[PDB]
Amino acid sequence: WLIKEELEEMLVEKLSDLDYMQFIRLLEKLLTSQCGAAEEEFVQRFRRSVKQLIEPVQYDEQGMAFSKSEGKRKTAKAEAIVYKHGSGRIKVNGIDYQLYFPITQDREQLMFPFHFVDRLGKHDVTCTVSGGGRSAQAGAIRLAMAKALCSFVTEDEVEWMRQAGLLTTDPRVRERKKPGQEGARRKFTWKK
Amino acid sequence: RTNENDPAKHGDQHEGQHYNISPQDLETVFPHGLPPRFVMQVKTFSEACLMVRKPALELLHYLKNTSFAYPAIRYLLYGEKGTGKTLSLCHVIHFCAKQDWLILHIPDAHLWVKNCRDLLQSSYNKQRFDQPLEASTWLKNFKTTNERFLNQIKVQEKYVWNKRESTEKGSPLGEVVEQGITRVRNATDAVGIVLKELKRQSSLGMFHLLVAVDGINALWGRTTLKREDKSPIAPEELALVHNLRKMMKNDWHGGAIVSALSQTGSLFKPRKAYLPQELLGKEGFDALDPFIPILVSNYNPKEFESCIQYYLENNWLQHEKAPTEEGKKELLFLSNANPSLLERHCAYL
Ligand SMILES: Nc1ncnc2c1ncn2[C@@H]1O[C@H](COP(=O)(O)OP(=O)(O)OP(=O)(O)O)[C@@H](O)[C@H]1O
Ligand SMILES: Nc1nc2c(ncn2[C@@H]2O[C@H](COP(=O)(O)OP(=O)(O)O)[C@@H](O)[C@H]2O)c(=O)[nH]1
Ligand SMILES: [Mg+2]
Repeated sequence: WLIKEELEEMLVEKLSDLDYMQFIRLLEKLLTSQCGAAEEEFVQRFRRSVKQLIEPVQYDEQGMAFSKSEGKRKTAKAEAIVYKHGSGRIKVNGIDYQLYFPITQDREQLMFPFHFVDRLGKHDVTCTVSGGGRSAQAGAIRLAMAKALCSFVTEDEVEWMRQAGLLTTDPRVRERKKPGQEGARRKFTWKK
Repeated sequence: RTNENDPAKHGDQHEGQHYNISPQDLETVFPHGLPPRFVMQVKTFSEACLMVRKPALELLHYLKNTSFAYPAIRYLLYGEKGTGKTLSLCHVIHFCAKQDWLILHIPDAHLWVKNCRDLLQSSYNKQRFDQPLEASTWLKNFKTTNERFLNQIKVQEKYVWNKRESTEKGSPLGEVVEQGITRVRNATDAVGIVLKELKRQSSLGMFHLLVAVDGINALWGRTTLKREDKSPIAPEELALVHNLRKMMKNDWHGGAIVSALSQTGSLFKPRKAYLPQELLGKEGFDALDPFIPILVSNYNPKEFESCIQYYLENNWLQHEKAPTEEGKKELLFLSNANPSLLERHCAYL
């Protein structure tokens, strides 16, 4: 249903919230009352019309298929290339992942996408992550890997990953400090 | 798990399968040097089973085909952190002990170049420092390991301990070891004398020497020991390190200098440094050159499966999902087949 502003624009008149609600109730009654074409043609004058983007699969020089993606977490940006076939190796910045991320939490984050779609040990990954700390880098690489793997999993699996939150870019970033207070939300100790 | 427990017969046929160490052999050969976490595992399981791996197999092959006439060869086990260097070295140590070699086992040369409360000055050479605590500890461990040859080996010089006390040519090396252990002020000198005597007598065919040094890169690196004047001390000023350096030369024969690099516990080395030059430095590589580097890598899938099965048979993986294929894949991914990471994860899983 068009908004009160749209209805006002059509009627070149100033309306009220309750007037708009009355009119919308009347139109809804009209819709429910088996409105045919003769009535639907009128009604539609007041109607206003209202999935992951799979990357293309590229091919290297040696003919191996892969998918490239990127993901950002906090200040960390990661570019990940996932090959169609592999032995589960993950090389981050040219270093093996268990060496780059000595933290079990970060290794678990790397695992989370592949483990979810039941493709552990089936894909090789080459990731390059810059900026942020260890955890931000792990999250960015996780997002990039999930997006790249979307090209190799089925559409139902892609939707399941999206529902599990493996393809959403975490918008949580550090909140700026504000003048006159200790931090983003911390206030200076009040002195009654 | 292999029925074979002799450390001389197992070969490629037993690769990726376990090899037992009897409690007596563990208490005799290994009073020191075993990884702390492996010692904890041994105490918990009541068993000491080491997977036989290609590094240990190759080093055993070399030691069996060695020609004692030729100068003692230097073998250097190198690999990423927690790949199994120390345990491969311990496997070879056990093989040599069962073959009746004299095992001169330094459990961690790093300990000798850091965290030393008692740093006196050597009476034999005033330009060098003593580490009585470490010297006495290692002397006790050495006596425990090689007591059998300790009475059969005689000294070939006169060794003055005090201005009045001395040990005479023809005396057992047990006298030297006992003097060092009992009189802690003479521990470093006893270690030096023992090293000299073993090095010289290995050339005479009296026995076969295995100088098994873990963390060998500590000798030619830096140290975190400061003089009373807050002045840093290089390794050569330490009497123990200097004597072990002398031992590490191939000028002698009748044995083998087996050693293992270890970034863990090293000083002023980055976490990801594992290559021979990266860990040894110019001085260390110059000293060891020529040497045979042996790569210790993560578990291959067969070894990983064998280790997981060993833990499951011991019931260590108490998590209900560990036996599942999905749990095994998760373990493999988390540890990337790294022995230390897999063991640590299974320690609480
Ligand atoms: N060949 C092996 N057989 C059985 N367990 C092994 C073996 N190699 C490594 N491990 C396991 O890994 C741990 C010992 O690792 P080890 O000390 O050999 O690694 P390292 O790389 O030499 O150590 P560091 O980190 O000091 O370099 C123990 O938990 C042990 O059970
Ligand atoms: N107290 C004592 N230590 C000795 C004796 N002989 C050898 N050592 C030990 O071995 C070291 C000397 O080794 P040596 O072969 O003489 O070579 P050097 O160190 O170059 O003189 C001393 O610092 C001691 O640790 C001895 O007669 N008395
Ligand atoms: Mg080690």
